[PDB]
Amino acid sequence: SYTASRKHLYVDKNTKVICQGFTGKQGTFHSQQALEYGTNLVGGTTPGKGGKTHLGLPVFNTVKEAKEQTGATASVIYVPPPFAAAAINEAIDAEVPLVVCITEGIPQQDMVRVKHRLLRQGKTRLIGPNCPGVINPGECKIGIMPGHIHKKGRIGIVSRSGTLTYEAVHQTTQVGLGQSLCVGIGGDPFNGTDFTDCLEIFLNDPATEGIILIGEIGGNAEENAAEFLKQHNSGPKSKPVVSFIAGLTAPPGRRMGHAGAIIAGGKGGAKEKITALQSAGVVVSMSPAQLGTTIYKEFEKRKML
Amino acid sequence: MNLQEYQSKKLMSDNGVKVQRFFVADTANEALEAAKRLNAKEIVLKAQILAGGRGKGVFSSGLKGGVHLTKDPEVVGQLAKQMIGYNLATKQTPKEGVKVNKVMVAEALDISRETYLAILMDRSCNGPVLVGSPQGGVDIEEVAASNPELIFKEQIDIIEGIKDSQAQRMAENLGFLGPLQNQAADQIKKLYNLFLKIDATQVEVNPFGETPEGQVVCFDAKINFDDNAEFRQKDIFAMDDKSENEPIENEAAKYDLKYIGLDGNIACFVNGAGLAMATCDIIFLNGGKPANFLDLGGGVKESQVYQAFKLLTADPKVEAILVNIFGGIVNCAIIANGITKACRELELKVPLVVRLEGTNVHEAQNILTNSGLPITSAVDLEDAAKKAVASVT
Repeated sequence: SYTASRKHLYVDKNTKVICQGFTGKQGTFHSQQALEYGTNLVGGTTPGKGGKTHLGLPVFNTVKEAKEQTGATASVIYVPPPFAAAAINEAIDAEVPLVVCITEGIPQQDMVRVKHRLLRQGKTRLIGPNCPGVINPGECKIGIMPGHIHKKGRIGIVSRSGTLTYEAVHQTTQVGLGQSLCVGIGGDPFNGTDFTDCLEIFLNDPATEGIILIGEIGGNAEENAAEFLKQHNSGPKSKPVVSFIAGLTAPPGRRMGHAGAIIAGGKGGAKEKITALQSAGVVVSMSPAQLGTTIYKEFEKRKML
Repeated sequence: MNLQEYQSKKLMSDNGVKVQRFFVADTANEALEAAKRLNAKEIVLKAQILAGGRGKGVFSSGLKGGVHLTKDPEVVGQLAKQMIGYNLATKQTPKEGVKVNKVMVAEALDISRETYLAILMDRSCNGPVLVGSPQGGVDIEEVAASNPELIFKEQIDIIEGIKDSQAQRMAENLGFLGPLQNQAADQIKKLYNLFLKIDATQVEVNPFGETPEGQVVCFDAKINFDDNAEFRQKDIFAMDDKSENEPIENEAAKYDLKYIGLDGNIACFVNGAGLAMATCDIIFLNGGKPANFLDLGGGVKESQVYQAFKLLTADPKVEAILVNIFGGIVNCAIIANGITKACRELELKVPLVVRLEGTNVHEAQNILTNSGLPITSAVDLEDAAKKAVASVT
C-alpha cells in the first residue's frame, strides 16, 4: 500500500541521498549546502555526464544505476518543470524509499498520472512536489531549507509552505523548544504526502511531544487533518497541536502564489479550516507571529517543559 | 488562465463538441451586420469579458445586462453601440468593471432540456471526475445545497480512459432519453478528451442540453487552464489577451514577481507565498488594510527588491509599506543594502517598515536605521505589523 511507506519520511543520520539533477545550477548550490550541514549526499544523476565527478563526488546517467552503485535511500529532484515528473517516475521505478520533489511548476495533469502509479507501489514514498523538503535537525536535511535555524528537539512540524515554516521553526527555537522532524509537503494541489500522513508519524514518535501544523487556503487536506486528529488524538494521552492557516484575507478566485492556494467554487477558505481543526482540539494561533509562544504555553499547561 | 467565450467555443468546436453558430464583433456595425448574416429566429448578443456575471451585470453606457436575446438584427446594433468601448461590472469584477472590446453575436437556440455537466481533477479523488446534475440552468452550488441527490459523479481512470458505460451511466442520470442518450454520451467523451488534451483544471458546461430539433448542445461553458502546462500549450496561451489583467499585476509578472491587489493603504512584500499570505493577515489582525499581496518567491536579488518597490510606487492608494523577508539563503545586510540602494534610487516618500530575519540581522538593521531614509527596522512580524499600522493613522 502507499500508506505503508509513510515510515520513509523519517530521514536520519543513516540516510544516504542522491540528487537527480546534480550538475544543474540548482542541484549544485544545494549539494554544497547539504554536505556542509552534514548530510549523507553520495552523488547525483544527470544524463549525458553519467560517469564523471561533481563536487568531489560521483555522477551517474540514471537513477537506477546510482542507486545500486551507491546503496543510497533517498532521491531529491531539482529537474525543471517539463521533466520533473519523469524524474519522479524514474525514482519510483528503481524502487527508491524516499523521493522529495522540490520542483515548482509541474503540470497538474502530470501529477495525477504520477499519483495514479504512486498509490499502487509501496516501496516508494513521495513528498512534493513544489516543496522545500524534509529535515531531521542534526541528523538529516533533504531540501532547500536553511539548516542553521533548526535545533533538534520536541516539536514535529508539517506545512504546505516554505518560508512561513521558517518563521515557525525560528519561533520555536527562540523559546528553546526545538524540532524532531519537519516536513514541508508543498504548495501544489496533488502531492505525494499530505498532513495526516505526517501526523501519524508524529503521533507515534516518542521524540515528538507536540505538533505545529501550518496550512493555507485551498483544498481539504486541513479538514482531513482535523478529522484524523479527532479520531487518533483524543483521550488521556493526546499530544498538543498548534496551528496557523494562511489566507484569511485572501480574495477568492485568485492563485495566492502556490498553485494549490486558491479558494474555488466556494471551497477552500481559511475560516472553515480553522473551525475544523479547533473542533479537533487543535489550538489555533491567530497571529502567525505567535506559534512559538502558543505551543510553549501548551507545553507549560500540561507541565511538559 | 481563462479565455474569452468565443475562443473557448472555437476550441470546443474544433475538438468535436457541438455549440451554437456564432460571430465575433469589434464594432456595433459588425455586430448588427452579424445578426443579419446569421439569419435565425432569435439571437444572443453577449459581451466578452472573463468575469462571470455578465447576465445581471451593468455597463457604463448605462445599459443594464451583458447578455441579450432579440429576433431583430436591429436591437443587436443599438445594444452593441452601448457595449463596445464601455466597461462592464458584475457581481464578480472590480466596482468599475472590465472594458469590452468585442461582442459575440450567436444564434439563440431553443433549449428543450437544461442540464449541468462539468469535468475536473478532484481534490479528494485523485484523477478526473464527471460532475453532472439533470437540473442544469442554475448555479451548481445551489443545487448542491437544496438537492444533493441531483448531483451525480463518475470517477474516471487517468490511465484507463473514460469508459463507454460511464458516459452512458451519466447521460442517463442527466435526463437523456433513449436515442439522444448515445449522442449525449459521445459529447461527454469528446469533452473529457478535450479536457485532458488542453490541460484544463476544469471544463464546465452550463447549460448542457437538447434542442427541439434533436441535438445535444453545450450552450454555455467555462474553461480553466492549468497555468503550469503553458510551456506545452503555446497555441492556447497565445490566445490569452492579458488585456483584462490588472496593470500592476501584469508588470509584476515580467520579473517572476506575483502581485495581487487588495483595497487597502498598507502595501507589503514578502519572499514565499505562505508568508505573504500570513503578512496580509497579520496586518489586518492588527487593524490595518493590506494594500496588496506580493510574493518574490525565494528569488531575492537586488534587481527585484527594486522592481518590487517600483511596483508599489504605482498604486497611489498606498500610505505605507511592510517588508517581510526571511533570509536563510543569504546575508541580511546585503538585503538591507539593496533595500536602501533601491530606496533612495527610487526617491521614496512613504513610511517604510522592514523586518529582516536570517543571518547577520544586527548590522542589517543598523543600515536601515542609519540610512537617513524614512525606514524603520522591526523586531518580528508582530512588531512589523503594529508599526506599519501606527504609521498611517
